[PDB]
Amino acid sequence: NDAVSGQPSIKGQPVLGKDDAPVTVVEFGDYKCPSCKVFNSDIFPKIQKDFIDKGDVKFSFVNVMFHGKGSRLAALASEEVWKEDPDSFWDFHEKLFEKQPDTEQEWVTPGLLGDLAKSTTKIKPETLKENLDKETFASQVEKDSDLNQKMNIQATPTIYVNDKVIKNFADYDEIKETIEKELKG
Ligand SMILES: [Ca+2]
Repeated sequence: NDAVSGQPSIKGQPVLGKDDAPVTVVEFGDYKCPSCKVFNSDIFPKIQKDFIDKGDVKFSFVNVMFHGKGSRLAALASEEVWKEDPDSFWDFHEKLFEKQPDTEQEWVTPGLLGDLAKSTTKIKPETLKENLDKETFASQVEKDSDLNQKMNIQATPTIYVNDKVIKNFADYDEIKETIEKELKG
């Protein structure tokens, strides 16, 4: 009972990289996932430099709800940024992972998310914060949830390289080699 092999649809999802990048890397992640915090700092910048910058890979992120209410809030704020300020999306995304503490208990508040919006985006904190309260972008969260279930996501982050499921997100060798194999044929 693992993640299913197959190309996940990135239709309607946040993307970074050239439109015609031949390889799509998809992260199924969670803003409260400590491994996703590690992927963001340790692995993602290498994917950027080695592949995204040169147009080989486009990267996408799909929300997964494994850590309770804080995961939902963070997902909702994330969905709004992509919709309302796409060009700023990745600065907000990375700064949220960087704001994740190394402690267990809840930390995701509307106030924190609004403050990240303020510093990284065109979006007004009170606009976020109003939308979070009303759960305006719930449908985008449920869209991702449907996709997580279709792909049978068991743990975060789960990385896809085209139709290939990466066994270890923190093994950059596996990730680089799989991107390069996909790039060949
Ligand atoms: Ca999404």
